[PDB]
Amino acid sequence: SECVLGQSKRVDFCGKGYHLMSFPQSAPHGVVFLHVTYVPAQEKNFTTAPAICHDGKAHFPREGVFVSNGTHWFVTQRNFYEPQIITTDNTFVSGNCDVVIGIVNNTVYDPLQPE
Amino acid sequence: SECVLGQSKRVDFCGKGYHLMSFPQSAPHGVVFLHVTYVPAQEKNFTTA
Amino acid sequence: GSNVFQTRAGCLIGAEYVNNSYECDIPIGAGICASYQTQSQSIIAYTMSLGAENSVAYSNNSIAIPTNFTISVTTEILPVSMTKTSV
Amino acid sequence: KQIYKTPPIKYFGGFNFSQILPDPSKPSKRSPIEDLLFNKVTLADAGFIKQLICAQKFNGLTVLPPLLTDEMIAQYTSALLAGTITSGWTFGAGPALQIPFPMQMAYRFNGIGVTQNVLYENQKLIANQFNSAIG
Ligand SMILES: *[C@@H]1O[C@H](CO)[C@@H](O[C@@H]2O[C@H](CO)[C@@H](O)[C@H](O)[C@H]2NC(C)=O)[C@H](O)[C@H]1NC(C)=O
Ligand SMILES: *[C@@H]1O[C@H](CO)[C@@H](O[C@@H]2O[C@H](CO)[C@@H](O)[C@H](O)[C@H]2NC(C)=O)[C@H](O)[C@H]1NC(C)=O
Ligand SMILES: *[C@@H]1O[C@H](CO)[C@@H](O[C@@H]2O[C@H](CO)[C@@H](O)[C@H](O)[C@H]2NC(C)=O)[C@H](O)[C@H]1NC(C)=O
Ligand SMILES: *[C@@H]1O[C@H](CO)[C@@H](O)[C@H](O)[C@H]1NC(C)=O
Ligand SMILES: *[C@@H]1O[C@H](CO)[C@@H](O)[C@H](O)[C@H]1NC(C)=O
Ligand SMILES: *[C@@H]1O[C@H](CO)[C@@H](O)[C@H](O)[C@H]1NC(C)=O
Ligand SMILES: *[C@@H]1O[C@H](CO)[C@@H](O)[C@H](O)[C@H]1NC(C)=O
Ligand SMILES: *[C@@H]1O[C@H](CO)[C@@H](O)[C@H](O)[C@H]1NC(C)=O
Repeated sequence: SECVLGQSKRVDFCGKGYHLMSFPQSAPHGVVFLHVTYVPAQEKNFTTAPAICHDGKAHFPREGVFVSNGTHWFVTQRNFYEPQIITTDNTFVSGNCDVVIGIVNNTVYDPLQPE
Repeated sequence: SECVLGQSKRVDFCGKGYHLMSFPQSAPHGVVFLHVTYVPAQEKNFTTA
Repeated sequence: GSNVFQTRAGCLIGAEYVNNSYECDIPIGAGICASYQTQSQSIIAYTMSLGAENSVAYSNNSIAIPTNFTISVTTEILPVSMTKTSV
Repeated sequence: KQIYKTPPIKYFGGFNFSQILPDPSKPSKRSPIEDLLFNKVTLADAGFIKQLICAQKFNGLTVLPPLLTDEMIAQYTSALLAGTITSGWTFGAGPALQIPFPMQMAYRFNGIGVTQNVLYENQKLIANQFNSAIG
């Protein structure tokens, strides 16, 4: 009722890993489930910073993490590498650049200033 | 499987209140769970629309 | 008189202790297992290996992110009913 | 599948974990809470070689010992705890990945509908409350 007719957010209940689909089959006095699941692969190191301080104010990712390879800071998802340039659309401001720990300066890119 | 290796959205399953994480310990013929939970505090009135 | 080893669940006759570690087939008890293995022909007893050793590299400002994935298909089997009978 | 060693140095951004992490000083390699739990429970027999009520059972009533000695169970507990403290929840669904503890705490906060700025501004207070509760 859970795995087949829907998608389950429970862990290890429907297969091992993140759950995608299920398929039922019949057997003598029993049932057999086929779980189609999603599992990550080879990874890379990165250097992170919990927040960004552009103009005396903190900045936080709307959805993702802040990473940097060796020269530029990017915001990405949690389960797949996809760097993008940080703009005001991907961040929300709350703070005064004095209370958080581990913040780095960098800068952001306004999308409307060029226009 | 649920409370430890992840976060659970089931109400009043992994500890009372909103759930944050858990830590296991082993006892003679059994297991002991330590749940870390989040609970609100003093509140204020407001007018809503 | 030969190949006699005393364990925490009685002594064992007919096997030789080994200082290596393997995933064990026949559970003896008290963390001691036994199996058939070469040196070419002998039954050996040893302490089980909990698993493959590993370590992480936790640090103040280090994160790890995957760049690829994989779709997998496992399987699960469950009984649903037994034979009906009458007397 | 595997066993994860504890990090060499126990600093986690103000959080304290001495009461639950393994204690190398004790011979049993058990955490203080585990040791207190072990001491509190009074057990009768564990299948050890016997030679007064337990002695009166020479009538074919024997007690086999458990397969896993209660020393390697502590190894499993330590492995799971180290994995969940140094890798978040990603080690339960694939290869373990490192991540700083405050980031993991912020994301667990974000899970229940509280923006992470709350944590990043009240880190010290949260750490002190956690330490007091554990104490
Ligand atoms: C990148 O990540 C790898 C792991 O994927 C790190 O490699 C381990 O680093 C620790 C740090 O002390 C060493 O103890 C291990 O021996 C390393 N692994 C191996 C197989 O040797 C690596 O340190 C990370 N950083 C860099 C710059 O490579
Ligand atoms: C992710 O891993 C898969 C593993 O299969 C990669 O797919 C292989 O890609 C190479 C590159 O041309 C092919 O020669 C192989 O035939 C592919 N394997 C299969 C089974 O189709 C895939 O390329 C990886 N992702 C990226 C971005 O490289
Ligand atoms: C917090 O961690 C510190 C070490 O990082 C612990 O420090 C000592 O712990 C012993 C254990 O009982 C105490 O007797 C000492 O008084 C502690 N000294 C200091 C300077 O902290 C400390 O115990 C940990 N906190 C708790 C509640 O266990
Ligand atoms: C790191 O990312 C920047 C972003 O554009 C890129 O230019 C650079 O080639 C990458 N690699 C290194 C080693 O800087
Ligand atoms: C960011 O720059 C300001 C002045 O330009 C400086 O005072 C501050 O220390 C910088 N940030 C960090 C984390 O050093
Ligand atoms: C195996 O280890 C023990 C100590 O646990 C040692 O006494 C013995 O010499 C080693 N080698 C054997 C049993 O062949
Ligand atoms: C993390 O920061 C603390 C701050 O005092 C420092 O003591 C510790 O050595 C740092 N660890 C790493 C791995 O950078
Ligand atoms: C078993 O016999 C040996 C003989 O040396 C002795 O040392 C040991 O204490 C005995 N154990 C028990 C439980 O009687």
